[PDB]
Amino acid sequence: AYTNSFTRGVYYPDKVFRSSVLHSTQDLFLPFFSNVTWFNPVLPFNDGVYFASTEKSNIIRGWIFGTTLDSKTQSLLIVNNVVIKVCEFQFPFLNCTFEYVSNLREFVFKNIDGYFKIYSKHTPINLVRDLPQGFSALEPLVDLPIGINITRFQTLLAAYYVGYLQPRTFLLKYNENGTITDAVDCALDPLSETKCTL
Amino acid sequence: KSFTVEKGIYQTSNFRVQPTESIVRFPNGSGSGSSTNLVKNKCVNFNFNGLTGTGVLTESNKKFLPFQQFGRDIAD
Repeated sequence: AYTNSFTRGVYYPDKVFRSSVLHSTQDLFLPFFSNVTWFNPVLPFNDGVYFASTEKSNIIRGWIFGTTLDSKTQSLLIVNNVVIKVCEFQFPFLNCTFEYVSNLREFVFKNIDGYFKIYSKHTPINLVRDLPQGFSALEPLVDLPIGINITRFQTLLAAYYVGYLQPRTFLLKYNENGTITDAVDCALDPLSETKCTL
Repeated sequence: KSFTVEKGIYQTSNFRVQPTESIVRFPNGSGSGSSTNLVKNKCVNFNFNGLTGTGVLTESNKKFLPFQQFGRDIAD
């Protein structure tokens, strides 16, 4: 199945504060109104992943990232007390080089220059299916320079939504408090292209 | 380039307040260096976690987000 992304998949591209200003940025984003797969099978990672999940009892809690996923290479396991491991575990439901120990949940996972970055945002909802209408930027939570090559990933236990990021240009609107309240996808349509131009 | 000056107002030089001292600061742990005391309301050469510059540091009302470390203006 598939569903409409609407305006989801927006995150703060940096840690820079801005106030009541429109800023043009070029980065990996989830294209507005794109087809996101709606649902576990092993899924490709590509250049980035937008993940979303509706939860009533915290069913989906684990994520696996890697290329082989057979203990031959580094495998990134994240289990929500958030525990993040890179052990070459042999593999799923319920040579270590790193270990860290700490409603709609939205996450952005990407790997740039050996830095695995995880952004997240949680919000209560009045619906139980499909991504609801609205806008909210995802804040960074994890930035680990592990260097794991990732070409596939899987979830570990409920339906969840998966989309893929693309190198697009976005016009972000920072309010007086530095919160991104609106975004324009420059490539969506001619009107948005005009907005970006001006 | 004259030995005689007519009545008027002439733009001659440029005034530039010079920095007093260098302020280097790192987190409460060890930012791979020794931190210095913070000096406010004075032209100083500041260095915050490797971000270097020269200017006057004043107490701000701007509300950075928890993950936000620096602030940029319209000209970036």
